[PDB]
Amino acid sequence: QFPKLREWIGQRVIKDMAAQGYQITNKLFESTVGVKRTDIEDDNLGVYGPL
Amino acid sequence: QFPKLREWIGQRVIKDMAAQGYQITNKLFESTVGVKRTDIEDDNLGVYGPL
Amino acid sequence: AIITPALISALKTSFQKHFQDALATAPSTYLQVATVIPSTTASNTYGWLG
Repeated sequence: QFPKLREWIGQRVIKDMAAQGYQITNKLFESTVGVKRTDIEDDNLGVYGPL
Repeated sequence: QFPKLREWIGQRVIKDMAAQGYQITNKLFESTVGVKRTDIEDDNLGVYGPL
Repeated sequence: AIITPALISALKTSFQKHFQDALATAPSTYLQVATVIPSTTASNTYGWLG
């Protein structure tokens, strides 16, 4: 934040300011499922149709 | 660089490379000289021209 | 008073690639000493008479 406003008495005051910092590292996730071709892909998509 | 080509024996081997880095930070410089306006303007010498 | 991670180190720095592929390798010279012979099978056999 910027310094609070001040009444004038003689001379200005320079004051100071600060800054912050935050760091984050990524992660990798997955999920896999196994299905045999004949089950539905060659016969019919009765299940896993909405896979 | 890469691992040099070697005879393909037994089983293929996966290798890895190397990376390098270098940093250098700039510096700030100054040079000042002071003179009086009256002195330079009251100068019919022709000197102090190529300041 | 910014914290060091966001300083000249990382925040104020520009990446350059002037050093890339600048150190070369010794020039090829095998042609001056050797000749190239093509092949189209497992091996090659050479024969001369005498």
